[PDB]
Amino acid sequence: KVRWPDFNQEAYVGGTMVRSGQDPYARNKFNQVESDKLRMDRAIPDTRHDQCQRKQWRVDLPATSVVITFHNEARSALLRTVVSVLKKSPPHLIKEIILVDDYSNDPEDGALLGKIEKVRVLRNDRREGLMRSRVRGADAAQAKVLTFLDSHCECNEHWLEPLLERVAEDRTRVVSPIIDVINMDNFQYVGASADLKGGFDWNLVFKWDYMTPEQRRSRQGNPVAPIKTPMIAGGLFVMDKFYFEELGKYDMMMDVWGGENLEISFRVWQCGGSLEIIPCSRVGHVFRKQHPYTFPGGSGTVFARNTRRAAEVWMDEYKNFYYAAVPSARNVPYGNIQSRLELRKKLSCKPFKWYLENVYPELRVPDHQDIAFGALQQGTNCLDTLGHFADGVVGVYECHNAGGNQEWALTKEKSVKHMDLCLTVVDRAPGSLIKLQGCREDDSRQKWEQIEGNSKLRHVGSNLCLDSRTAKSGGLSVEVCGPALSQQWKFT
Amino acid sequence: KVRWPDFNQEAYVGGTMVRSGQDPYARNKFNQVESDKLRMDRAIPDTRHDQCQRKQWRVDLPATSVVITFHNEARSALLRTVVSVLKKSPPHLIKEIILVDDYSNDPEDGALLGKIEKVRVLRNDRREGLMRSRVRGADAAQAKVLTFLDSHCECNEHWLEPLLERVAEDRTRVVSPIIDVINMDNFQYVGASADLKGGFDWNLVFKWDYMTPEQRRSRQGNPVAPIKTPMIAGGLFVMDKFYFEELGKYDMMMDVWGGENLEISFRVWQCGGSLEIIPCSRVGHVFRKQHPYTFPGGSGTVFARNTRRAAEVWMDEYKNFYYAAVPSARNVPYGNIQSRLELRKKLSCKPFKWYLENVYPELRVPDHQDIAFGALQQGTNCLDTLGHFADGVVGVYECHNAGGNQEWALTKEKSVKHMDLCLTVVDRAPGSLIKLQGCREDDSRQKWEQIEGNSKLRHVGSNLCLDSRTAKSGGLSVEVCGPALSQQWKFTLNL
Ligand SMILES: O=c1ccn([C@@H]2O[C@H](COP(=O)(O)OP(=O)(O)O)[C@@H](O)[C@H]2O)c(=O)[nH]1
Ligand SMILES: O=c1ccn([C@@H]2O[C@H](COP(=O)(O)OP(=O)(O)O)[C@@H](O)[C@H]2O)c(=O)[nH]1
Ligand SMILES: [Mn+2]
Ligand SMILES: [Mn+2]
Repeated sequence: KVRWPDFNQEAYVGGTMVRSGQDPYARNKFNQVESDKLRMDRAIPDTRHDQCQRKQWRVDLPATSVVITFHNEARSALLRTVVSVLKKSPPHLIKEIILVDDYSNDPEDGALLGKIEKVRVLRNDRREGLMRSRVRGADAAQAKVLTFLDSHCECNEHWLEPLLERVAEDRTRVVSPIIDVINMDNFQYVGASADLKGGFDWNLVFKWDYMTPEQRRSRQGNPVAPIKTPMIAGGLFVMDKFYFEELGKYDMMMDVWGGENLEISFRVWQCGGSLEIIPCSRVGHVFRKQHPYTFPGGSGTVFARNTRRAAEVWMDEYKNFYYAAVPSARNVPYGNIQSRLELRKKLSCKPFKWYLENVYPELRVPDHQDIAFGALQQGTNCLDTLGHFADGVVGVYECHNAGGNQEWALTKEKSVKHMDLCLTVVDRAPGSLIKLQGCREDDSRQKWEQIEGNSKLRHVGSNLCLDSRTAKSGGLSVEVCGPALSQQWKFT
Repeated sequence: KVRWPDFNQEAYVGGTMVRSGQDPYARNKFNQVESDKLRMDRAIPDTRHDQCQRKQWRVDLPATSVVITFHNEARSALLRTVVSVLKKSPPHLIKEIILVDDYSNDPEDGALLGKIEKVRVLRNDRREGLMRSRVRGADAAQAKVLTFLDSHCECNEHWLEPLLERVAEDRTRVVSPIIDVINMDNFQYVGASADLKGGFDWNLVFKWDYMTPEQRRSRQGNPVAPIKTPMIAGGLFVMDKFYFEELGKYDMMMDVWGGENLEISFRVWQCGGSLEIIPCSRVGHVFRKQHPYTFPGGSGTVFARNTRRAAEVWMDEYKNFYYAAVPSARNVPYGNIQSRLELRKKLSCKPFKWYLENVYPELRVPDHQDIAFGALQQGTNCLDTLGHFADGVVGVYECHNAGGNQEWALTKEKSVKHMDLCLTVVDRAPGSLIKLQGCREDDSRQKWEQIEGNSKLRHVGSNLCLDSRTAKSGGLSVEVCGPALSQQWKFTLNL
């Protein structure tokens, strides 16, 4: 067994290098030439808040077993992940690093790293995916605490202690670092924002939200305190090993990638635990836009199956909002979920409604009877209040997909509302400007209907259509319904 | 004295009507022909939330003295204001209606209304303005509670009781209705949004803000509860008369119009009271875009003087952010403020910092050492994160004056930050996209400086300037500094 600095990087990485004139992105969907130029222990900036840097860390903490699964990872990235763990962590807190080789083309990618101090490799005999691979690693772990990392990460200074501190104090906390960005094109290590929480839209796709201004102000007195998060990214976290086992590990029927982060996040929160982001812990990750590896049956379908298994188990009736956003998903078969359902019963988990009220209250929930919702689009332009209030005109600006003044709904009452203001036909003469006024269910002047395959908006009981021809010279108007481009509007 | 329905509207309004062929907007800056067509007690829609419509209050409420000041008001609007008070209020709660005629051209506009039940008229011998006029009315008032209304309002159903209920329960509350819109062109009465609070930007100009999503959720269990507001619009409110006197009435040196709403709002909050909007109370107001009346020295100057008197007394150091937004104001003389300053001392009022933390925390406040702040504007476009986070490109969208992704600062450390992300020069080759990255004081790639009279942004120690030419085809870039329009950028506040 070899100490990490004595490992021959050139011998390991050389041989698998990008051949003169070939595509440097095809193998990994990140730039392998830039990854391969880097030293295995390359220096990275210290992206931690200044208060983290002066803190002296407890080291009388339980040791962890680090589990890293991989399938056809670039050698340089995989080695660098392993050495960042070894170099940046107090040695007595790294029990072992378990590499789960998930049926990589070349078994040597993993096996050669087995010579490094503390590294143990487990090879899957066939492709199993990240969920089953992680469980295999977790089942082999000897330590009290599990750390999961992707195979293209770089740990920053004193990344580990702040995470272990949390779980040592309360075993029901599942904790994450701030995930810095390793640029997929140039491999620069870039400090992320510390002001984010994880979350998702009803399509169940992970996204980062900024904290609210009031959340940020409430932290001004300790800006590096833990941040409770509705959802973790899912690749990088630390969890008490027995807690992981007792909560049901992962759903063993999820395949290759996607959705397991949903499932564990809902499960942890609903069943009595918590999820945190720990600002003093910084780890870089190579974010990419595309997957480099195979999906048995296409990635659209596998993601949908995994996501459905999460939704059917955890979301109660709120699953229907997922299906409302992704109707294609109702047709993807998902398999037996009985063991998961009984796991939920066994654990006395709270309902999804509780999750929404107590964990993720800032997730906007549709009125069950809303007809349409979101932005109202015409070309690249979007219906916009222009910051106006009651008795104000309405207009368009370029769609920014950020809500605010471009948030609308078509209601059960047939009104096109923003907040409690409704598009109002003040005057039926063609060319008359429409106005924002307080919504009233009885006001016929506020009734609208979609027509011509949800491509236009007609004022109910008239032949007037919403029209943008005067938008930059007074505001939106009502015009006689006709073939013009200025009367095309679609909710999205 | 005559009951309001026996008052001859046609005789009062007729004679001052818009003369055959003349401009119907010149006299009032609203459409006088449309105002004059209306009955004095015309029906208006009930714009109250449904819960208001079935609601009881206490019922032993203190009566109010209604004060309405006016200068050259349209007779039809003035009459209609008075009759809406008389018709829509329980008679035992209207002690009197005091009309303060602030030196109108024709003294008969007011005097003729003196024949109406409960109406008392006080004429100023010279022009005094709304602040001094209100105080005169308040000083004449006999009731426990004051109600101030403009001379072109229309009270809606059960407008008064919900307001009096609040001040009867706690005399330190100064309370307002939701102010519905009476359209200045057609005089239609339009229901306003109930989801607003008053506020202001650093230019100290009143504006309406939507409540936050978390404020709205916390009200889901009683959607017509009082709404605490950092600032009132200022025309329409109710206040315990003794509380009004004890807090210092209004600043008697403010002239004609503007700024008194700032001053009373800061004073009430800082000195122990509160400000509320009461959704069950609805009153329409003729909003207009221009003033119909004279300002001794121009309206820009009078507004600035009044505003400065508010700022110098109440805002402590935060006045400098007002001056940073309106540098022209540092040159407007404001007069002696000593009585106001001692009033502040006498009352043990809290500092403006307290106001910002506890009353108006959603007003974005620059760091004391920030160089510049706000939006970064180029024409009608604004620097925008595009919802991106670290390692993301940056761009522009049309300025929406709503903060969010168009909020920036130029810091003590020379960085252009949004949240804890900073514009970062990743690559110095001209045309290279800039990126958002976590702010670090040591990173020379994040240093920027204003040049050419605060009209551009140059990357420090280079001849590269922030540039928008690739904004819709990749993002903002760094380009060699030159005379192009795509390199013009101005912060809305410069210290
Ligand atoms: O079939 C698979 C697919 C992915 N992975 C690994 O699981 C982790 C997460 O995958 P990826 O980084 O592709 O996901 P992302 O972080 O991009 O969402 C990485 O270490 C992959 O090499 C794996 O072991 N088997
Ligand atoms: O010098 C003045 C200016 C205004 N007013 C009256 O004060 C009220 C407030 O003025 P205005 O409605 O112009 O303010 P706005 O609501 O337009 O801000 C009105 O009843 C005016 O006629 C007055 O008595 N003296
Ligand atoms: Mn990854
Ligand atoms: Mn007014």
